[PDB]
Amino acid sequence: LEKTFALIKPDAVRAGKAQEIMQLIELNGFTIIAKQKLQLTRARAEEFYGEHKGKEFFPKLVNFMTSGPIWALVLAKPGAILAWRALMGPTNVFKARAEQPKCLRALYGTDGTQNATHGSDSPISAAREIKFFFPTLSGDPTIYAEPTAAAEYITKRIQPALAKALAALAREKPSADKFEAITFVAGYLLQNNPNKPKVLM
Amino acid sequence: STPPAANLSVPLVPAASAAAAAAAVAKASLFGDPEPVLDPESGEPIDPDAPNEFECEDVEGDGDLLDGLGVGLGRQEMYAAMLAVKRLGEDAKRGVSTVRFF
Amino acid sequence: GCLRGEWKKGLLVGKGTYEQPALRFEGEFVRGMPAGTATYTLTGHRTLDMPCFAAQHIQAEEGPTLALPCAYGIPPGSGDEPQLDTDKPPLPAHPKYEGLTFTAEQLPGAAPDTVFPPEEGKPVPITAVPAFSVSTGLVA
Amino acid sequence: LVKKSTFDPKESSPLVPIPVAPDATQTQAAVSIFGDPELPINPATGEPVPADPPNEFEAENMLGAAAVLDCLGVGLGRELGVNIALAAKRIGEDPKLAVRSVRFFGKFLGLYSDYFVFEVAFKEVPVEEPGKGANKFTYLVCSSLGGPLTRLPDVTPAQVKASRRIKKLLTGRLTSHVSTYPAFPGNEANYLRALIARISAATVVAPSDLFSLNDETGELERAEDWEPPAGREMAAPTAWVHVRPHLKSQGRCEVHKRELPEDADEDEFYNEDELEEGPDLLAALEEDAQLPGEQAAWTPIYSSASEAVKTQAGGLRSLVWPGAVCGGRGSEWTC
Amino acid sequence: VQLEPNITLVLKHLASCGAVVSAEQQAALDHSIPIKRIEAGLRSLTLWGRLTTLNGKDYLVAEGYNVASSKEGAAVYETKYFYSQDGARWSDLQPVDSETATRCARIKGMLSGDPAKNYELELVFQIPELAVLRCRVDAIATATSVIPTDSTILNAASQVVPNRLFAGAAYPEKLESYQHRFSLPGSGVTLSQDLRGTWAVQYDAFKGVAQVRSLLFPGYFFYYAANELTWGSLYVGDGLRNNDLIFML
Amino acid sequence: VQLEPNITLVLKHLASCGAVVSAEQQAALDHSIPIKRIEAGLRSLTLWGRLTTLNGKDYLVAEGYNVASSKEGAAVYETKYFYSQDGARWSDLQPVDSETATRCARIKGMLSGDPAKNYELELVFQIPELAVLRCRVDAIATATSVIPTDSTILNAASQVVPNRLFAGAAYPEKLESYQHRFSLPGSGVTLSQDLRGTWAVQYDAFKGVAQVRSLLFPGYFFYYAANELTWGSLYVGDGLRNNDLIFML
Repeated sequence: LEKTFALIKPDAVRAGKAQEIMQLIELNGFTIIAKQKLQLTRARAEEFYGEHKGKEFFPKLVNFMTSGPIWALVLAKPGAILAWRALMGPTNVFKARAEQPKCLRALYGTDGTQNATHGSDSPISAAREIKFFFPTLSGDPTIYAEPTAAAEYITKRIQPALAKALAALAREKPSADKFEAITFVAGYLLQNNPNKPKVLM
Repeated sequence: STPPAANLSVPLVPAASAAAAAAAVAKASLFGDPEPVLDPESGEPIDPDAPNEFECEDVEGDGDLLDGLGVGLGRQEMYAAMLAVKRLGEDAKRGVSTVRFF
Repeated sequence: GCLRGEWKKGLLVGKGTYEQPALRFEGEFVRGMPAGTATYTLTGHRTLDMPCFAAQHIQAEEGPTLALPCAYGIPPGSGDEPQLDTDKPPLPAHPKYEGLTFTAEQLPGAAPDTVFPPEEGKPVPITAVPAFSVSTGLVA
Repeated sequence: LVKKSTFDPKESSPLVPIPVAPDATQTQAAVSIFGDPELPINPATGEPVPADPPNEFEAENMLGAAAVLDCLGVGLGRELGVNIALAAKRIGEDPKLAVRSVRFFGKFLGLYSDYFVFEVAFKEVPVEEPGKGANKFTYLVCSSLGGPLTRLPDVTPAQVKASRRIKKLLTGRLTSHVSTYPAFPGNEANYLRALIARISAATVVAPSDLFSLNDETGELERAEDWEPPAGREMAAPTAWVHVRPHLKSQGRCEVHKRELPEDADEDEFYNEDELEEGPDLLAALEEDAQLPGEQAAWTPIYSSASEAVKTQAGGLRSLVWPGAVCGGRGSEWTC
Repeated sequence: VQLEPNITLVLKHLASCGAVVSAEQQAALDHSIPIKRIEAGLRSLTLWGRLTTLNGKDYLVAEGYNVASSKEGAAVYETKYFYSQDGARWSDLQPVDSETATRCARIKGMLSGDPAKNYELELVFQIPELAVLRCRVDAIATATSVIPTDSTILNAASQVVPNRLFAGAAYPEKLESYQHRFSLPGSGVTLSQDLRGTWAVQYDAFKGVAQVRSLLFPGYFFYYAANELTWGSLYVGDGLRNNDLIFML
Repeated sequence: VQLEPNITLVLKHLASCGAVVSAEQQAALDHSIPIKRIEAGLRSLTLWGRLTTLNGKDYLVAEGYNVASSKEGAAVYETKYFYSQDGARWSDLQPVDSETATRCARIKGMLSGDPAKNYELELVFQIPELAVLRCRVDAIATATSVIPTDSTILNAASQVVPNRLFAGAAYPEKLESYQHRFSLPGSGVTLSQDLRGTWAVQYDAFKGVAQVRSLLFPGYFFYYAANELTWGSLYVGDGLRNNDLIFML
């Protein structure tokens, strides 16, 4: 059982074809574990399409994805990535109509870049995009729980501020009650951190 | 966690509803024509009563007016009121000449 | 419309076929007029470009084609009796068919799709003629 | 306890949320027929924008018609009657559409949408001139009450003759293709107009003595001293007469006789269609051709199952055209 | 959600589709359906339809049933039918034989209003009118009887009961949301495994109401209101299916 | 088993009690209830009642809540109220501060029509009529708002939600079978715990419809059908209170 990312572009939404696509997706054995209708801004779209970053089609591609609300879906299936790649069919809409009819790109997609769907290529990009659009959707418990990778992540996170917080806790030595120490270290962390700034009125 | 009002086992109709049944039968009898009832002890039909000649007003019409105004009873009750007026004016034992629904 | 058959003395007798952009009729003819058990087969070409009522029809391969086992009917004396060169009713004429009857008493079934140029009369001698398929509807 | 204890780090999402709400244009348009729309104000000068007074159309008692129809048990519902009355007022009042008469023709079902038809009067064989015969009335069309008004084109004899040969379910797009083999010369709007012409010329009726012909203007007038018959007696076909001119097999109201040549006529220049006589205007429904068997064209409908009820309603329903209905209660009548 | 379909809801949502009943008959149904329901032991009894007649006394038909079992891989609802000319008094509609139904099928046109008529068929055969009416009603009932998919569910002792936790049919503008009552809840057979052009569906998304019309029998209508989660079906017209359907599509 | 009371079943079952609305207003309601429900982001919106004025232009009042949570032993519903002279267009009823909420209970007599009316009370205090209407609606809702017992349940996070498995109330004749809306499901508080003679229940055993009328507020009716579990309530008439209850009974 694997989870892939997918999104319905504004061309299949301005034509009111989103629900038909969702029903077709559910008919082929997929499961929509998470869905959200949203509207990307220019900066968010540019950050999402980082792999292209200045290619020939990038201007029109980023100008199109911010022309209306899209849908974002997380599909779940044993062969989700490959099966969804097949279900969408070939990227080029005219080549899709020629080769494989009765595919979502052939039916709903038109006019080249407006292929009416977007899917993930590999599990790396799938996980990256899922975390991009669903920050709180749990997943991938095997690629983060390696003792080497766990130690590496703890190393990346602790030197910035937690070591300093522990040093301050040891030097100040507040009430021996552990709850006060927990509160003090939490305040120190939420006050001193390299990622977020300090907020003042 | 079983919810409070899980299930109940009641008869189809409460055994203490004879009055409501009689009222329902009386109100249903207002509709259509009275079917002839054959007498007991034989097959001869019992002749119906000769109706009384009375006068009344248009009850569906003013039911429609009151429904358009949003007052009075429902349009499904004004029709039963018409039928009750007809039954009252049609009786021979109590001889009326004009009827009206107050 | 393409009309294919095995004709006898200037008239069609026996099994004949008639094809038009969306329709395909086939059955027995007597003296140029349909009679006996026939079969109609045609597609809902008018609603090919509207959303389907079921989602499984969107991705299916079979098209909206229906086939009916109908039966035409002729007056009992008219036709079916070669002329002698009468107590016989006349054959129905062109502008109105007076004695022609129709009958259908079974449900339609599922039929394979139809393309108008029937490939049996493929060389078309007529100047203007349309074509039809399920992928592309009435082209011209 | 677990439900109460789960961590939930609600963090600021990068995007502003968007609403998932169905489109509300149709329902807003439907609502827009209730109440009076107040005259908008001009921001530049607080005085109101220039306006036009309503129009003086001549419609029937549509609320009474809905009441009669619900009494007989036919037609549309009672609430849709109110909606139709308000929409017809919307159509008639419009100073842009100078309408001298509004009458709700009816409602054609369809596969994807329906058709609410409003009959409107304003203020090779050829075709009927605009305002003559079957082309006397225009026909506005809605898909839902209060929506946009689509005008139908005039009908031609070829369309009528072609429609007489096909039995097609309506799709409701108003632009769909009609038929392939019995080639219909037009789209679905033409087919709907032809169906309308046939049904209108076949099943629009009135009470017997209400109308009377007038040759000086060639028009029919209302009695204004007409005394309505008692209900349960309008359920008779002799109580109703036609109002619309007959539709000949040629495809029009008055046959077109091409002028015979000055010589070699021999009366054989005319086919069956050009030489045909039809019923006269204001003909009782009793003389309508009978159906197969000894069956009259119109079948009686009553408002009650007991003749004893003082005031009832009665009408007829059409056999050749299932759905065409005429009925009356008291002085209120409808078709 | 609903336990039984509501007559007033059915008449209110099918008013556009032309399925209407007279005022007297409406009130008489309101007052008389419960009486006939309680006279028998039927847990459910509702108006089934209104067939048109020639004299003017339309046949009102109602159907009822007590319990809904599953047997030989289908939901077998043991139903009982009643008819009437007025909404007040309800008479039984006797079931017919097999050959009598085959002969029933050959009578066309609207049957007359009088239930004492006899039709002559062919050795001659006499067919009562009530037999013809029951034949037509059972034909229509067998052909088209719509309920939203998974609105029912099995239980202990294997009886098809309502599903009180019904979430609502998803994508209700498509035929996969509705199913024949005879189809078992678990099975995936729905309103899409029959002929491709014998059902039409209209949908209002803002009000969330779906109307399903049968084209094989042009008098059968069904509504599903999603916001209230209430569904109901009615029949209005003579019990004739249009065999010339293909030329109509 | 229902999740929200219908506006058609309420008008049908309460028509006899005079709780009726004009047909044009009924169609306007049918169209413009979902419009306001979506324009205001409310999951539930139903017609609450209809108040009479010195004009024919009565106030139709509809209430709707988005969240409903347990708070200090009270089932607090975050209700919003809307008013309309005609069924088409709705306006809002802003809540009333306590000073004017106490200076509005002394103003009596049936309201006027224009909601821009200023009552003058005793130095002179100017109070808007909309404030008075809001006060009266709040008083009636506090005194009267009634639902069947066990029809609501408490989930995790302490939210009151409809009991999908509500099997109905046995003994619908008894007042114990009914409770106020703001009573917690666990607490055994009902209408029996109110004053002895302030609620009259008339139950038709045959049709299975119970009817509860408020005598302290004479214009409040609540019907409960048990054969199909459907309960609704409406207030029709002026919002004034019946002080001298002891003499009348």
